[PDB]
Amino acid sequence: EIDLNDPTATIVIHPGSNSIKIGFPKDDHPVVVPNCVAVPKKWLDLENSEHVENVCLQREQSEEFNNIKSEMEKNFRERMRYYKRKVPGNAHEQVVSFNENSKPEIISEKNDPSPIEWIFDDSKLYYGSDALRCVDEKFVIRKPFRGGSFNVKSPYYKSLAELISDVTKLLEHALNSETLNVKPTKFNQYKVVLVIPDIFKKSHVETFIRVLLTELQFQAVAIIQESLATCYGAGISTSTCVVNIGAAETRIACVDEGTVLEHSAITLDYGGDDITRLFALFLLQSDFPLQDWKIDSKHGWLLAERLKKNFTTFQDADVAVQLYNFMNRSPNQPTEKYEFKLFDEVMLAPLALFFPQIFKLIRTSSHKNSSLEFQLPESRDLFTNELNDWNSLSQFESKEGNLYCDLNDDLKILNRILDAHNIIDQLQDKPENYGNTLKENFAPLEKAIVQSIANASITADVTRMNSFYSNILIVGGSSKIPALDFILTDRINIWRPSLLSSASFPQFYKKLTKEIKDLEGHYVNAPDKTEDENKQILQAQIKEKIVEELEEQHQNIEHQNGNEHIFPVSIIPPPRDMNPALIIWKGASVLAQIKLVEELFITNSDWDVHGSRILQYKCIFTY
Ligand SMILES: Nc1ncnc2c1ncn2[C@@H]1O[C@H](COP(=O)(O)OP(=O)(O)O)[C@@H](O)[C@H]1O
Repeated sequence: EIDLNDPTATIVIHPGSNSIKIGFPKDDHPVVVPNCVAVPKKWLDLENSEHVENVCLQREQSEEFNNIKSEMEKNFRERMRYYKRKVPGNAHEQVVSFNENSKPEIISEKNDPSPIEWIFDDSKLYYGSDALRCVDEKFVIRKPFRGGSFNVKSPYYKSLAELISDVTKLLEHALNSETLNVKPTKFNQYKVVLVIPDIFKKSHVETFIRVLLTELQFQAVAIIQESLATCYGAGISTSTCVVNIGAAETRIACVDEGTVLEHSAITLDYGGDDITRLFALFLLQSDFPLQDWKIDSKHGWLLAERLKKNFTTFQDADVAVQLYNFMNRSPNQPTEKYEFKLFDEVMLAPLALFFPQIFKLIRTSSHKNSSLEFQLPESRDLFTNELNDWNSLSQFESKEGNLYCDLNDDLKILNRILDAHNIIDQLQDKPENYGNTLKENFAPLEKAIVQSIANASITADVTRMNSFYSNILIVGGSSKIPALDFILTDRINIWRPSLLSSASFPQFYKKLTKEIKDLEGHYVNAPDKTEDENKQILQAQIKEKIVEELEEQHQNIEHQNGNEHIFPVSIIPPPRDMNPALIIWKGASVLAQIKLVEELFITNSDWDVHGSRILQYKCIFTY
């Protein structure tokens, strides 16, 4: 019952597309609960909405895709050369696929599971790991969450009601488990710290808080953004830049002195799933023993995910023509073992993180539910009536393909950088249906980080650029690819422009901003011409000059009569044998355990009196 602030009575929850992490803050680990709900096929209208898409794929692809994969193969040839080895390659034996029926002795292939005890009873819904053994000739699988936000676009819900009912039944499931054994009636004994994305939907967060308090009936809820948690999870003191690669999205933000820098936040619309898709496509393309591979099927997906989870690498020293194998488990058959060979497919796949247009090509365009999305309108200011979610400059820029990393000359980069505060201004109160609603962000990871970094400095405290370039956390379940930190460093260094490489840029940019201020400022009398309307351009052309004057000055200043100071690229993975997927929960559970949380719990009464308004007063970030 009673509402003290004590870590015993707290539950930490970090939702996401793949799985919901959940447990008490003192737990060495959280329970990781798959983000699924399996629904009997007969309980749903399945005609008009249609797309019985759980049964179809494509080995042959477009020209544009073959081009890109060709380009990807050359990139691979080159790296390989630049260190190691090449061969006769693709020439094969899987063209003659030989299958070996196993007895019911399936020893473990990886992680925590072994042979599959399936579920045929289609008279109830099933949750989590249980939904995963739900044979999909009787069940459909829907997923309440899309990475910390609510999965609005799914076709298998018809209203927020449905969506929330199984959000609450998924959590209850989670909360009822061997290791944390919590029934709904005892829920009101517990506070929750909830992790939320860096660019959250205010309507979603608010809804979620409203449910945790008012339906599930928890004591009090505190919220934190992913990036900040991932810092408490590790070391929070510095200014750091978090890259977070999960299944659906990859998320990048910089954090400095306790706040997530808004204009650094990027959400790339690709992640581990896309790799899993690309990789299976790639094997199919190298004549893989299973040729009709129903991938958007629950059963085939689970295979594509297992292989890639086993086999993808960025480790050039381990790339060889080699002998792998897998067991294709049986909805209604005998377990069948196959044996296949592999060469480059293990790297081409993850390399698509740098050629993400390929990912767009191999998946269908979003098909969101307007009858659902209607019910969850985007939060607006109760006064002005304007979209009032956090709105990132970097996200806007990257989505639109306006990356400094794609700019050649030092002037245009500097002119845009000198322009930012205007573009962020035009952003916050534009005729702003502008800056695409529907568009997905497919910027390549390396160029994205650079943006995130560049904008986080110039829009806050420029001097921290060094700190940022030498604390890039790579976190998140999909980041467990080996040698990711290696290839990534290689690439930023290829791609980060020289102007944004000079360790003395900030000090320079800090000078240029001053001498530009000394033109609007220490000339507060109408410019030298007696009569003017355009004469702000004679000081706009003097701006343009002082730009080039210092821009040049700094380049002559750059020979330095010798050695050069230049930002590092320190990408830091967690140690081998720690789970990057779980840093975030860990961080949230660190918060849950200190003096701070106390000031940050929105209690029930809090909520009833004020509504979403308290987030203005009780919140670790400026709501
Ligand atoms: N060993 C591995 N190699 C590559 N990717 C992996 C490995 N293990 C897990 N993954 C992927 O990590 C991701 C973890 O997702 P999660 O961390 O929840 O992201 P989100 O925040 O969108 O849920 C999944 O896409 C999973 O496929």
